[PDB]
Amino acid sequence: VSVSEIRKAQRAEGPATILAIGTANPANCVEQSTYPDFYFKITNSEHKTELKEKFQRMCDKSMIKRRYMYLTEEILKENPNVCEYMAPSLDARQDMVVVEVPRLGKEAAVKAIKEWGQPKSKITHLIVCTTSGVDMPGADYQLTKLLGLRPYVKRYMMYQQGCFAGGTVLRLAKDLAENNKGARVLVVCSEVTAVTFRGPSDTHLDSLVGQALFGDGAAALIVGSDPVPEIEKPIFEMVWTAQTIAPDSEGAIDFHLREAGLTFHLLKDVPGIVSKNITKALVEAFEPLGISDYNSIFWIAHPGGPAILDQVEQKLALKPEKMNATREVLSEYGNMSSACVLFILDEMRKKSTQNGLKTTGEGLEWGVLFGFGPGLTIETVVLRSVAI
Amino acid sequence: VSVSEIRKAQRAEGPATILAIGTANPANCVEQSTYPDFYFKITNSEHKTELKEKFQRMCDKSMIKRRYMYLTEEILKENPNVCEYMAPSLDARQDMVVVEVPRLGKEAAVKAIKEWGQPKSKITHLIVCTTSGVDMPGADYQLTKLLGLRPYVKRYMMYQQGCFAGGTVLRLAKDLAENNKGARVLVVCSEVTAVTFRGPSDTHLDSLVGQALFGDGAAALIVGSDPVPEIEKPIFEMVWTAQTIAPDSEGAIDFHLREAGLTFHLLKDVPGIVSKNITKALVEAFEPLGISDYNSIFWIAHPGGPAILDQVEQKLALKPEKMNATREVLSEYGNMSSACVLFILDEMRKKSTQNGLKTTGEGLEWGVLFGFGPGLTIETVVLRSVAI
Repeated sequence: VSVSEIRKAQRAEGPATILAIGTANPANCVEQSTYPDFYFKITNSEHKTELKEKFQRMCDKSMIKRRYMYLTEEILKENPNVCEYMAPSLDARQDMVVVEVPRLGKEAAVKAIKEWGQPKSKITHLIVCTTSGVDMPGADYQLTKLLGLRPYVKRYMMYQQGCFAGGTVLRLAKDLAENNKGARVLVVCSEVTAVTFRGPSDTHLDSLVGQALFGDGAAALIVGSDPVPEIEKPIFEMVWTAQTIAPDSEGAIDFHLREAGLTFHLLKDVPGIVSKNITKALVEAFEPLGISDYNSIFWIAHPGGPAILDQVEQKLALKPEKMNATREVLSEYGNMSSACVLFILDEMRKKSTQNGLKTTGEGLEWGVLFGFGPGLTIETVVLRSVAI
Repeated sequence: VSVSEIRKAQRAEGPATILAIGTANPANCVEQSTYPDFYFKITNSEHKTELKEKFQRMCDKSMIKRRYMYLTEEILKENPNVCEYMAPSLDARQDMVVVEVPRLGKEAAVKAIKEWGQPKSKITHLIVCTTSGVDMPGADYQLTKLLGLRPYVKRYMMYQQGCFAGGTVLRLAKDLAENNKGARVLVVCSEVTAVTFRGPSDTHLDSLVGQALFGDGAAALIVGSDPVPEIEKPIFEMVWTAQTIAPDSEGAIDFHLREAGLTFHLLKDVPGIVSKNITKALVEAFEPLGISDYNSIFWIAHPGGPAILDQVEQKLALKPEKMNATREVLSEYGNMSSACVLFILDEMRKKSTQNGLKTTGEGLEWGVLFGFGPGLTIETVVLRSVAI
C-alpha cells in the first residue's frame, strides 16, 4: 500500500471556490434613529441624560440605519438582569443563543444549499462560527441535525472568535476544499447579540459603543474545489490567505465571557491601528501578484465601525466607491461580527450581476477581503472574481 | 497571473507527518487511592456516607493511579463556590484557566519545539485546543505571545470541543500541512479541570463519575509534510481521517458552560455506544487498505473511562496488549480530554524506540487513533508508523 498513491488520489486540483451564498436575520428590525430612546428606556436609564446624549451621538455617527436583533422588548422585560450593565445573566443569555445561533444558521444554510442546487448529502465538511454562546455538543452538531446532513460530515466548531472570523472561516474552508477531492464545505457564520446586550454605564463608554454597533445575522457558503462545469456555479475563487497581529495593539479589543454575559472593551484606537497596518497586509498579498494599485481590485472589509472604513480609505486614497458594498451592509445590518464580510460578498456579487457588470467583483478581476478583531488581528483573503 | 500555477506551487507534496511531541502537567500530583477522602473533605461532604462509598468504588474501578491538577487544597479553600456542586463560580474558574491553559501549553510546546530542533520562526500555523475556559483574544494569541511565534502565524482556536478533539486537531493539522508547501504546524492541546471540578451530589452520579476521571495535561506536536531528510525526524504519518456521530446516541454526553462552571452529564451508555459502532469506523478506515485483522494494527483510543476500553477490546477480540499504551496513559494521568491521545502517541513511540522495535507503532506498520466525546462523536485518524 503506497501512501503517495493514496495522497495523490485523495487531494483536489484547483482553487477553492465559493459556489453559493445565503443569508438570514432575526425578524425584529431595530431602527438606529430611535434606538437611543428605546435603549435608555428598556435599560431603565432614562435619568442618565448626559450619557443618553453621548449614545445618541454614537448612533448618529455609526452610519448604521437599522439592525436585526433576536432580542425584543418582551424578552428584555422578562430578563431584567440582561438590561443591567453587569448582572449575573449568562445562563439566561446562553439559553437564548444555544437555540437561536443554529436556528438562524439553518435559515442561511438552507438558502445557500438551494442556490448550490446539489444534494445535501454531498456536503463533506461543515464549519460553524459564532461568538455568541457555547455548548457541548456545539452548534455544528445542532446544524448537522437541523439540516439533515450526513452524520459523518467533518465538523469544525469555531467558537468565541470575534469580528475577524469571516476571514478565518474562508482561510480554513480553502484548505479543506483544496486538500480533499470532491469535498464540499458548508460554512455557517451566525452571530446573535443576546450575549453582549447590556445596560449603559458612564464609566464604560467603550462597552456603550458596542451597543450602538453590534447586530444579528447569519451567512452561509458552499465552498469546493473543481466545480462541475455548468452544474455548479463559481462566484469567487480564493487564491491566498494570511492572518497577522498588528504591532502595538495589545489589549486593543477584548471580550470576556463572564457570569454577566460577554463583556466588550476597546482600549486602543482601532481605526488608527488598522489603517497604520493595512498597507503592509496589502503588499504581502498583492506584491507577488504584481499589483500595487489598490483601486484596481475589489474590496471587502469588516465594518467594525465606520471610522475603520474612513481611515483605511483616507490612508490608501481609495476612491469613495471602493467601500460601497461594505458600507451598504453596515448601513442595513450594522456590525454582524463574523457574518458581515460574507453578507458583503453577497451584496457585491448580487449588485455586480444585477448591474450587468463583467465580473462578480464589480467588473474587476482581483480582490481582497479583510477581517479585523481581537488581537488586534487582521485576516486577509485574496480573491479572484468570476466572469458574469 | 495563472491561478493554477499559483496553486501547484503553493501546495505541499507528501503526507502530513508528526515530527515532534512534547507533554506537560501541573506539578500537583493527586493520588487516586486517597482521592475520595481528600475530595470529600475539600467539598465538605464527609457526612455523605453512602455517597462517599460510591465515589470510592468509582475511583477503585477507574484504573487511574494518579492525576495532575492545577487545583490545590489552598486554591479550593479560597473558593467554596467551586467546591459546591452548583454555585455561581464561572468568573473564578475563568480567571484560573485563561492563564493556566496557555501556561501549561507553553511548557509542552517548548518541549516539542526543542525536540524538533528548527527555529520557531518556521512555525507557520498554530492550532490550540481546550475545553477549559474561553477568552478573547484566545489562548492561541496568548501562546503566540508567550512562545515568541511570528505575529503572522495562522491561528486556529478550537474551544469547547470536548474529549474527542485530540482526533479533531490532527484531522485539522493534516489538511493544513498538506495543502501548504513548507507549512509547519504547532498543535497544542491543553486541558485544565478547574472549570469542571465541583462538589458531589447523590442525585447526580454522572457528574460524580467525571470527578473520578478528569485530569490536567497539555500535549504539543509539530506537524509538517515533506520533512527535510536527516534534519527533521518523522514519528508517525497521517493517511486518512473521519468524524461521525453514532446512531441512537443523542444526549449521551453533554457539557454546558454555565454560571456554575462547566457541568458534565452522561445520559446513555457510552462504553456501549462506542463498542457498538467502533467496527463500522474500522471498516471505513481499513477496508480500502485491505486490512481486517484489528490485532495487526497499532492502537490509540481516547480513554474516556476504562469501560470504553474494555468493551471495545471485548467487542473486537483485541489481545490485551493492544490497549497497553492507552492504559498506561490512563494509569499515570487520568482522562486529560483532548490531550490524552497525544500523550498516548508519545508513550507508544517512546516505548517502541526504547525497546528496540522496528517501527514507532509497536513494530507494526498501520495504526488507528480514535477520539470519543459529545455527539456521541467518533474521530478516526489512520496512521502509518516510521521505521525505527
